[PDB]
Amino acid sequence: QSQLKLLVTRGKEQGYLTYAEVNDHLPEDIVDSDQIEDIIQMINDMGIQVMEEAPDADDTDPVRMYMREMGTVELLTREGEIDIAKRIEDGINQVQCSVAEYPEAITYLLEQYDRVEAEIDPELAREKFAELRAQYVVTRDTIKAKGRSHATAQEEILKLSEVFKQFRLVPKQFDYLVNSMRVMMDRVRTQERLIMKLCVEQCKMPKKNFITLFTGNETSDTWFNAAIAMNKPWSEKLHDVSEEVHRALQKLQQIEEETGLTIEQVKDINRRMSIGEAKARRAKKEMVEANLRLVISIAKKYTNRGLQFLDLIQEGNIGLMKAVDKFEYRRGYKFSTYATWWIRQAITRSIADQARTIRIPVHMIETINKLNRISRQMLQEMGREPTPEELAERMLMPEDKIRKVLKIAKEPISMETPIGDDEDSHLGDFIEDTTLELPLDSATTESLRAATHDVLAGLTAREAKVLRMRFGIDMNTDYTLEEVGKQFDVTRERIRQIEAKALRKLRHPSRSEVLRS
Amino acid sequence: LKAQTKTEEFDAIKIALASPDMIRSWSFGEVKKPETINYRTFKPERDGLFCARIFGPVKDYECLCGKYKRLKHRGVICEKCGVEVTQTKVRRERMGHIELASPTAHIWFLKSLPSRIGLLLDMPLRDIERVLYFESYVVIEGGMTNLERQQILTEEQYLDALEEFGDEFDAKMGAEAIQALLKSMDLEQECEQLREELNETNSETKRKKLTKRIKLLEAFVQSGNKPEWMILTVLPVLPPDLRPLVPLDGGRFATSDLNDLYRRVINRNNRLKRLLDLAAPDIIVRNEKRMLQEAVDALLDNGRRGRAITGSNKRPLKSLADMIKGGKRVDYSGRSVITVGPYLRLHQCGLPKKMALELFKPFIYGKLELRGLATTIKAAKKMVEREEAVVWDILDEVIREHPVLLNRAPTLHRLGIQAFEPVLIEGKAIQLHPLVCAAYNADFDGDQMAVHVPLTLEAQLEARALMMSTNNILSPANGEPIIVPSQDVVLGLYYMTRDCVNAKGEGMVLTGPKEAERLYRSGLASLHARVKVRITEYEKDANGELVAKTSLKDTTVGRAILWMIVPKGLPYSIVNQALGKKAISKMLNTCYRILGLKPTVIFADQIMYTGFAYAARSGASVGIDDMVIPEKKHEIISEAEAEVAEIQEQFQSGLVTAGERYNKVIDIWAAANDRVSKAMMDNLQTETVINRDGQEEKQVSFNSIYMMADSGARGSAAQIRQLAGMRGLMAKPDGSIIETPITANFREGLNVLQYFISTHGARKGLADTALKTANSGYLTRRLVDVAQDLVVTEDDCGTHEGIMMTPVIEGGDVKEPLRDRVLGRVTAEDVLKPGTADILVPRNTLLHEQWCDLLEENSVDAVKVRSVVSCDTDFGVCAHCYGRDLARGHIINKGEAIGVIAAQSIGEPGTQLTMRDITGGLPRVADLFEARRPKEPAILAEISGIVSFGKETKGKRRLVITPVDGSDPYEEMIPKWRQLNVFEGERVERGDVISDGPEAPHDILRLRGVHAVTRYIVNEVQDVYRLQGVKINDKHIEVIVRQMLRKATIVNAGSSDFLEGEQVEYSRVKIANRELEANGKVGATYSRDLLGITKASLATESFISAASFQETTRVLTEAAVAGKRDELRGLKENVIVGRLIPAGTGYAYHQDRMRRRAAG
Ligand SMILES: [Mg+2]
Ligand SMILES: [Zn+2]
Ligand SMILES: [Zn+2]
Repeated sequence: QSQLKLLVTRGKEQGYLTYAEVNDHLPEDIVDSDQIEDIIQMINDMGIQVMEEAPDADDTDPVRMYMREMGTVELLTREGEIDIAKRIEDGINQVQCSVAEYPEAITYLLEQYDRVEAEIDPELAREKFAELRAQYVVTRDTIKAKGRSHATAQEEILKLSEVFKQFRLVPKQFDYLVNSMRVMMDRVRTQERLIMKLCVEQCKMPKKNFITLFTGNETSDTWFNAAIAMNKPWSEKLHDVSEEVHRALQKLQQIEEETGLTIEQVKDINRRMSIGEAKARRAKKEMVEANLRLVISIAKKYTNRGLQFLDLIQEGNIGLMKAVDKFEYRRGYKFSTYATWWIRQAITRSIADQARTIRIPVHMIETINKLNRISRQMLQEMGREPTPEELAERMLMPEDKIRKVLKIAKEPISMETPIGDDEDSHLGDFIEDTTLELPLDSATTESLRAATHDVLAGLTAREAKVLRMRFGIDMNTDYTLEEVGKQFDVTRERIRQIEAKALRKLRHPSRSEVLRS
Repeated sequence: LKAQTKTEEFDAIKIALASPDMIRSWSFGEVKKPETINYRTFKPERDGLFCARIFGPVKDYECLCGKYKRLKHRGVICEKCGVEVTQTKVRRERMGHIELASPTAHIWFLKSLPSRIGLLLDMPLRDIERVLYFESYVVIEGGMTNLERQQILTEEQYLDALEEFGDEFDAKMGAEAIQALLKSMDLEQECEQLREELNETNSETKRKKLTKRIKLLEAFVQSGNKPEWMILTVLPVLPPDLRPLVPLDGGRFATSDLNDLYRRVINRNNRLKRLLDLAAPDIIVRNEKRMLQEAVDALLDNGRRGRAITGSNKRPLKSLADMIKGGKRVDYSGRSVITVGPYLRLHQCGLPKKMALELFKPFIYGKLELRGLATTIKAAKKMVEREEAVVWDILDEVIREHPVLLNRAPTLHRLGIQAFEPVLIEGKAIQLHPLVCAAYNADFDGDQMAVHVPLTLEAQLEARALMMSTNNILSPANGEPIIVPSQDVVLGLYYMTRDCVNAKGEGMVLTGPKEAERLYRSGLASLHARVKVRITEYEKDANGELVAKTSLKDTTVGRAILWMIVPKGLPYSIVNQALGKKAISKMLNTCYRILGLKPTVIFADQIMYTGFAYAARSGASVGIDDMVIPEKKHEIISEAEAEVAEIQEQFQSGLVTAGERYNKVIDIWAAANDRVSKAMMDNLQTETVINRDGQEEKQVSFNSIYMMADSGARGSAAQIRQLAGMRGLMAKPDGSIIETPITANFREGLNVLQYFISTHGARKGLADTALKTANSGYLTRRLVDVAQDLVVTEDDCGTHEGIMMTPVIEGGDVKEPLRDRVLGRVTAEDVLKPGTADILVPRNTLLHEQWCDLLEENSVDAVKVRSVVSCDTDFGVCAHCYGRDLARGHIINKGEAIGVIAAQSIGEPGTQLTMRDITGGLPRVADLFEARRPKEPAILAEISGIVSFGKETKGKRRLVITPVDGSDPYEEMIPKWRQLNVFEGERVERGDVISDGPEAPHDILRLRGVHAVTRYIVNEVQDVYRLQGVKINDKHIEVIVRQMLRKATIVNAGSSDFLEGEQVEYSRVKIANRELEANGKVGATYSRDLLGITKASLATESFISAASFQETTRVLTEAAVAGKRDELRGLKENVIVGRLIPAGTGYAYHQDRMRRRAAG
């Protein structure tokens, strides 16, 4: 209605395309650099019909749209923060406990420790690892002995779990273990999904029957032969997959022997581990989502220094994302300041490198800033400009080091810079090419080849070849007096004699003479 | 069994979308680091924007580290660093790519007038398509319940609908969401169902969007491009050399902005990749994705939305698109200040010694080494660097018959660049022949011209056979001579006539040449008397040859001696009996038409020599007593001021209308100005008394100034009238006229007041000149852009129809005849004769045979003539239908370049056009060519019927006229405003006037006829040149109007889809191939459509040609969408590619290659 009627009725056709008119007769926040092109595109060119393509199409900013989703405060208090942090520690604990349940994680740690000793107190390592190994070898015996039907044996197992929970592993180690268990589980469900895909679809066995049958042992062939001997219509098809199912069961039993665990519970421990992961991850996400304000607030001070606002607040977000990981609620120190440092370090360790086109090390950046901070006083504490010699004198560095330092400053200048203000000038247009050779020079080089190729013609074979091979021309790889003296019997001095005699021959011709210059 | 896999000759180029794998095909590696050059070693980093392994090595043949150096390993890569050691130009041609994490929308295919990604998907651009991919409002990707297929949801709506159903209508948000949208879209099935739905019971209430989108979808699906490529997942990288960072002077590197862009996008992309592996907060990751979008869009094309800044410069960064959206320097060239060279011929120019020495450097080298002297090439260099006498003689050998073409700054027409034979001159200025000094519009105020050296053999022959001055005798615009003698020489030959009575006269008779001896030996004067001599004339007829004719005519000394210059033929004597004025050019013209090129050329040199010499002998000057004022000046001034005094007194006592007494008193001073002007001229014209024999007689003043005026030589009535008479009515900044004209004149003193009044005229004069000078070229550009593609081809077609040519007669009420507009024109068919026979069918009206059109009396003033307006040609112009008008006397050679020469000739005299029911001037010309509707368009009767009122103001309304007869009615709309011209009941014809006002060219073409509308345009555009007094042939106007009527509109039913407005090119060629193909009913009838220069030029086949003038960002985009290909016949697009031009010396090449591209 408003926009359409005004635009159409007015522009008929506004003669000189009066742009500075209807752009004020539009709503929303003005002075944008976005809506402009959408008006200079419709008026002319595809006239008449374009004015009908405009309304039908008419029927914004990164930061402003970022503050929008950040608007969802969900702010916290000391109670809230400690709560979330508590959930984090709870999740982490359940995960680590789930790792303790895994015996192969313990035995692998044992194996890799023996690898460590086979090449942080060395005796302390030999101490704790001895404790772990001791509890393991005592718990291991209480397994096949079956004394105390996994009641008190379970107590020794859980005590072994506690012993394992005493070890403070490295992030790479924990991740490797967890990933190993998930890959193991990947093979487990690989075999299970294999058996199911083969028996259910290929053999036309209903999913009800497969869940009723397979869920039992899942390893022994007691369920498979009982599925075949059920005399069902889908039992006769199982014969065409007997070897496949057998292979899957044999491999799953192999996994049972690998983990040394009950196959009907590995899903349980892996499940709880997954539960812990999701919980801790969720809680940590809530943390970083909550302290989102701190990032932008402190990032505001670092603005305008070779990196835009979004990039800064982004490095601050990842800085905060790192701060949340290393923190506990059982600490007198709050999160508001501890996170602040990690954020400052995060963005300052980004502005340091990824700012200028050319590389630069941190010490360089610090030295440069220090030089600036010092220089701003010499011209203010005296009255005249700061001389480079005196400015270098007030520092530990000599002077030439500072000279070379200033040759690294600035982006620097871009080619698209206007200069003479012609029609229209560009700095990069005055930059001459030097890697190319003059056509004159190339012509002289070609004529040089011809000249030499014609000069070695007035020579003998045992002299042309000598000069040619010695100074290496028209044969790539040049040889020495020995490699030429061997292929011509007489060695060294003889070939050098001839080599000089040819040069003696070149004292009258003028061709190469003028080609010299 | 060809199928070659090398870089051979190409017949066409193709443009289309690029698949991610298509990008990988160009990828010689992947940029992974924002690093450019080392901070210390200044050496290319590993996988940065300037890698050596990916792109190319720094030095020519040595690798990065230095394990391999010379040409030993030019095919093998290095062991320590995989750097292919070839050239350094490799670094200029190597591509490379970046593979982004989450998908990114291409800024062009996103927001470029019509949303290509939107219109293809049928979805709002900056409204919905923005909010759904900027992570705000989730969109659906096809649902089989409750939700449609492309609706927009909020997070709340998302979870609500997900709770209601879910796990069976999953639809993401953002870039990859739009990707799944375009990917899921079935172009084929939609192309069918859309055709089904958008045709069922719908009038003109829907057909618009229907036909539009269906044509668009059919185009895209047939293009071959998959909509998946619309938003890219792999972004290619520009070669390093095309965006280098080269160290300037003493450090301070110089880089391109693209490095900043690529560095930013790389950084943001890497952070995104890192965040998609670490903790993944939805707000953080989605924000970084939007930031990646920002970086990518900023790199591809800034435009457009705020403009990414940085780089310390407060100015934006030059993105890729900005480097290809919107002067060809050349070697073997130079320039210098020009100077007159009287001793030269017409085919020669003064080229400075040192200048020509440096120019023909390589030629001097070759010739030196060829003869001897220089033992080698470098010897020649050292030999010319040390200018050693003999080298100059060698130079005299190399420039012998090696043409050099000269050029002036403002190149309006073809005669801007003309070739000459280089003549070495001891000096540092470039000398020019004073005859061709007018074609350049060049003066010697200090103007400077440039010189070019035709290097190629055929380039030298092109300059000699085409651009040589001796071949450019006649102007391409009008058949009249262009190298015609100017001021100095004409005043000379004017002085070589001018019969003065007695004064060492008497009729002492002799025989031509002997008179020369008489003149040098004094005794007799020169301008007497008259005197008689024996003239041996030469004429030819029928069987050509030559026929002598000795007689005794009464000429003068000047005419006698001047007769020696006149060539063999010509009517003789009578051409000299006149004087020197305009016949000075007429004589040259007739000489050319009855003799030929050479005789005319040598005649031109001779008349130039003669004019200069005798002008110098005359010694005409300009003393203060040369501009004599009239004695009646003060009288007339007093009388005029008396009359105006009475009028002012009358105004004082009421009586006369004081409101407009201003106008009538202006008429008083205007009359007085004409009185002083007439008095001054009648005085300064005749005067004198002499004393013939018995004394007492009168001739015409020998008053220098008058001699200059009565013989061209820059001296007009108005200027002289201001010199001795008076400067008339002066303009006022208001636009009004001052009621106190400059009574005084330049011969007299000028008061401070009236000078401060005249300063306005001078100011607005110079200012207006500065405007129309640029405005003229501004029009020329549009003319060329629309016309520079048609060239005379297919020899001479058939057809007879063509506009009936008739003398432009304003003589209806003002008397003004012009009947030379038919000459060198090819006749339609035997245009009758008051009796029988006469004119043949295709006989081109000769220059002597148009003079035969006067032997058929004043009765025959109408002849049908073939024109470029008609001509049943396809993609060119019939040689016959065109004409012949060139510097050449014959018809245009097959494969010329009619378009550009036409445009040039039209926009050349634009410099002398005064901008403003009569607009008049250059603006009038522009409006006529643009075919714009007037501010008060008249109305015509579409079908002949009976005029009657259709409900007196019953709408709406506003009157209504309804001419109904025979069958079916029509209801035109009259808006009360403006009256009428036909009462009720009266009958009208097909296209009668019923508004008596300005006519609209659209209505004329649509109803009256093509011959009528073209006749209108030419006869209306000429009328604005009549007033300005600029001669220009109608052929060129007809030429631009030809392709001004390029496209039409079909209205019926054929293989072409109705509503589509297409050019009569494809139309005619397809209707000719349908009447005898299967059935004439599978095709419709078209209708010519009038469209302006800009609207016509806007449409063109090649996308490169379009990418030249019109908005590149648009044309390149839309041409990218539909798999288009230029192949490849246009001039402009074949110019920027740098190949042979499909015209002139080319054409033959294009024809051979064109037929060659018929095998496959
Ligand atoms: Mg000048
Ligand atoms: Zn190497
Ligand atoms: Zn024709």
